[PDB]
Amino acid sequence: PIVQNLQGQMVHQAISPRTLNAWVKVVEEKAFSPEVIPMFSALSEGATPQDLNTMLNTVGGHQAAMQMLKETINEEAAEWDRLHPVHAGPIEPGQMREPRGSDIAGTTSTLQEQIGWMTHNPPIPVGEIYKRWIILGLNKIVRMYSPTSILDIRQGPKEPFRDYVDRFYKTLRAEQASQEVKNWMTETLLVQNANPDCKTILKALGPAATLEEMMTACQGVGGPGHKARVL
Amino acid sequence: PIVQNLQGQMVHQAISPRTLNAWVKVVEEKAFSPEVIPMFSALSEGATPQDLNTMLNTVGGHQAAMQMLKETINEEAAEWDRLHPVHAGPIEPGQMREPRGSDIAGTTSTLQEQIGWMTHNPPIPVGEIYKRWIILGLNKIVRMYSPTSILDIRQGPKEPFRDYVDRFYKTLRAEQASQEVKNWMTETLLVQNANPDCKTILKALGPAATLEEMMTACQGVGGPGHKARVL
Amino acid sequence: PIVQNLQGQMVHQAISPRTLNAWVKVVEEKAFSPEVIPMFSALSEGATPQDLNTMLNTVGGHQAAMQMLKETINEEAAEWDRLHPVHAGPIEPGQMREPRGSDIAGTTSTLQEQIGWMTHNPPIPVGEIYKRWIILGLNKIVRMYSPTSILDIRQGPKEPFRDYVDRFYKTLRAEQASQEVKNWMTETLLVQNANPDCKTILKALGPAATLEEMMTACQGVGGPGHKARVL
Amino acid sequence: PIVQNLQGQMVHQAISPRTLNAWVKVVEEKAFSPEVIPMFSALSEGATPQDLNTMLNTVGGHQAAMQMLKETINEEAAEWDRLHPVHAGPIEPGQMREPRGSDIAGTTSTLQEQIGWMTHNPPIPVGEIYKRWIILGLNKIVRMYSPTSILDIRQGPKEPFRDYVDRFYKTLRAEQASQEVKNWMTETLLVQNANPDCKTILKALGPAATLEEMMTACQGVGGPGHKARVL
Amino acid sequence: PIVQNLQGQMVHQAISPRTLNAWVKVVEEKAFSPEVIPMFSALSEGATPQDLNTMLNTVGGHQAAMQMLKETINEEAAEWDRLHPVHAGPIEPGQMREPRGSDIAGTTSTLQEQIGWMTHNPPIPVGEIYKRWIILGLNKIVRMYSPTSILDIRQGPKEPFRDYVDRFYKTLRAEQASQEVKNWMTETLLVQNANPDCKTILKALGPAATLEEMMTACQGVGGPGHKARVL
Repeated sequence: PIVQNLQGQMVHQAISPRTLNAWVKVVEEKAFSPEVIPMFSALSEGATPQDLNTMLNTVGGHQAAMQMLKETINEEAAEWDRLHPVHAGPIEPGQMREPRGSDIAGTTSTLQEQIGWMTHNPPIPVGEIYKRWIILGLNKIVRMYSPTSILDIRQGPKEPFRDYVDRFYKTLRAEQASQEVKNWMTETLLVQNANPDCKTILKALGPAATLEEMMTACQGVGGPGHKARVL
Repeated sequence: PIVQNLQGQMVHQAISPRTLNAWVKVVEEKAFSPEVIPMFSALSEGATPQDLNTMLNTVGGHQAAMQMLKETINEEAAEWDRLHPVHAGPIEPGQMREPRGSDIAGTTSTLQEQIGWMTHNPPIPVGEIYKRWIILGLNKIVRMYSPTSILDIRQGPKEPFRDYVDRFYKTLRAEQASQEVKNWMTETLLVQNANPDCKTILKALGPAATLEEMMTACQGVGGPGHKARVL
Repeated sequence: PIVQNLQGQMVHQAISPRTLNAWVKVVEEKAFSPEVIPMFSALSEGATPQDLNTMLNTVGGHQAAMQMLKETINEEAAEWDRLHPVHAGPIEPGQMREPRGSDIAGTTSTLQEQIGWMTHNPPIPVGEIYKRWIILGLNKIVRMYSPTSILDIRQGPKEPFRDYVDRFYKTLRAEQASQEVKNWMTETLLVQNANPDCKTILKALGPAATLEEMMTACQGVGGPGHKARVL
Repeated sequence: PIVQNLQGQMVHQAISPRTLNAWVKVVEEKAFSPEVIPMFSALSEGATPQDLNTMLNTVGGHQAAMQMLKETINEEAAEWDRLHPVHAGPIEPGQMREPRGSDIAGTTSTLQEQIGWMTHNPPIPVGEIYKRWIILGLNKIVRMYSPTSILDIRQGPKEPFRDYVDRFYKTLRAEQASQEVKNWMTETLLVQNANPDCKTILKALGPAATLEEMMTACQGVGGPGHKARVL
Repeated sequence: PIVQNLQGQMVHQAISPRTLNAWVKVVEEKAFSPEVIPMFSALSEGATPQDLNTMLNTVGGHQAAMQMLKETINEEAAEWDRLHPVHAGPIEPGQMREPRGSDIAGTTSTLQEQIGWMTHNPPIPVGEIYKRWIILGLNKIVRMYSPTSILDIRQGPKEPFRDYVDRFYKTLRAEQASQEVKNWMTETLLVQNANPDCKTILKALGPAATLEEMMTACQGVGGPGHKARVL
């Protein structure tokens, strides 16, 4: 990575053996899940592609999911060269040569070169871009690794509505639905697979049930006894 | 985060796992509550928009109240852009722009503009501006998940007033109410309702008693004496 | 009506048979209702008082209503003169004299006067100004036939709100009420006619609140709500 | 409307009464259907903010719905100006007329101002920016509730297999859906009376298989419905 | 449309509603046999993506068949952007950006871009390429909504040799197969599926008898001549 210490210029130095040991531990414990992913961003700060390959190469678990992540990388990069032209003139004074997708995976680029792009001013953000495409590569596994579908959701026989709204959102964390499909899921599919008596309170909102309306709903008399007031 | 420097002007440093684990720890003990608003604020020191979102993202549970934080973010970001008009034309050499709704919420947050707003003079804490909205939203989570009114304080038929007062004071943390308003509560309610051995202690204290004197009030009243032990 | 030339002098052209023919499809079908007027105003795009008199001449229908309309047009002319202090004022050599009401109506004036005023620098818009007296004359003859007005409208007992909001707006189209009176209706009779859940929010937020907040109300269930849990 | 595009200098004209009659005919029969947006888009080609305001002026049905489209216009013209620069002050680089939201709704602009903007080369797309908010006002009228959701569509045994599908695709004309929701319905509700031998065929085709491929399938298996033949 | 394309005269006219209606009538009655594609070609003379986009969306009915055609043209845009080389090194640009798959189908391209591909010298063929993607969509519809297959066309034991042919040809018009395959079906398969007395008559005619005589040949089936045939 790239680091600042007590120096005058940025220091290019390798990833820590401590940070790779912490990395494999979360992967042994947790596989790939949506909690893994901001764990991932925080240890890949100021990454070169060489630091990212080192994380990918240290993993010895999940061998089949990892080959699907490299097929996803090959695809985002392949989209990267089509969407942003790679024909150019000659390289002007002051400037460095320009990344294309195999440069962003670091397959064509070398280490001194990759570092040299990200210490340039404004930086050319070769690790940042490659990090984003591997979060997408994570997202594809994390989606398959989930223990249940979003479409099979329904409320526990005595589950509070609040805790089911919560659970439904938690299963919805890595889920790549559009804003209107996410709203139809919340206002239809969630409600429709609810308790009948909470469904009937919620019925009387009409069109456009909010999150603030959902939370405040179903607070009635009867049912379960209250928790004591001196705890 | 962005972190003060011995040998220069401010510098970036990556968000540690230890900081991650310590936020998620108080969530496991006591979740969204009055307690966890200064704990998240104690850990917010030097964080950017991205580190603060990284902090929210690493959390497994607690996700419908997080949906109401996202909802709350959505409310304030529209308000700040509605409040503050856009400048026409371009910003002068070595000056920085206004913080926009999308930048304080983190969607348009990039490091070099983060570092621009921290090397300006006065420096601009774009992370405190974001933090204020997140602890603004944690207040609303507390109100949404509240059982009933703050002025419902219960007591048992032989209690010596000490936990009863603490329970009042704990109950009132949801409010911002004056310390003189609380004392007045104590005169009008807590002293009034006291069990009669403790009530006899309280009555001879004087009606214009100070908060110090009320700490030594009912100390040793009733019970199987003292089961507490010196440490 | 007038046709713009970018290579030389303006062209003024008689009223077209297809303009008059489309006029006849409207006038003898929509007759004593407000539905003539916004289309008439559309046919009157870029019109001279002569063209408009020619569209009047093309109507053979409703002679005693058309005489009633002519009386309003005469009286509207008569009143343009009384809003004007100086009749036949001094004005520099080669421009167009200021128009009186009868000149605007087109019976003391020539076409070259009437195009003459329109094409002036600044424009004197006698075409639009006549049209405005005409459309006041059309609303009155709606209103002599059908005395239905914003103040008569009351909605049925099983009818919840949304049918009445249509009812108001369709009526308001040829309305004759004066500005203070129209405000009194929106603060008085709209609030009283409103059904209860909308009615409460109308008494709180006012009619200067958005129509949406009103239109989201009344889909709920009568009374103030079943009681929340016994704490 | 502004006419003469790609024929030198652009110049103004009047809105055609048979463009208006088709627009009125579109309101009478297809207001609640997404057919309105393309029709209005094309009918309003070349049309000024005033011609767009006349389009609204002309029409008489569904006023509560339509006034909520004016709330939509009021709200968007405010929302536009907090995204953009605004021409503010008497100063030299700020004093000039530039198109802020009220100009684009044509409330403070005259028609001549709007022609000037729109007859520029490249034009300044004032009637288009306003038209996008007319389209949102309509999209919100379309997006009003419709009896029959995609779950209120399932196979029955007395028709071709194809016509039940064809209805599912009518339902999803204004209703929003994911590919996973659509794939769930060929596991759930659109395969209810599907043949034993054919369910495997349909399932073997799976998520990847096209609509072509699903609606060709089953010529060997099952009764008359599967081969597209009447009961 | 933009018309007068061939001689570079490029004049813009917005679409009539009579041509959109003309289109839904073509979809509604002329799309299950290949008369839709020449009527469409003429109707799409000078059509821009905006124009063709407007026509696809205003069909309203015919949803499954539309969906199959959408999926067809969405497959063409994937293919288009897969097809092209990624060009690198020196390129001299010239006027007008590379239109991608989505640009071609109007979805990432504005009418003002569309006016660029049309105004270019030679005009760049984006509306032309999109119109024949739609004809790929309409070919699979002729196929899908076919009543019979060419092999199962057989002479009726009460049908004329001329009627048998007339139906065998028109089937053959709408069979998808390549031009030699259809030469083979004219030359061999036609003669194959004719009833024996007619096949026996055919031998007897040989090369000797001309094509007109065949139209009058094998009579006395269905009853006397050919017209009084039993139904």
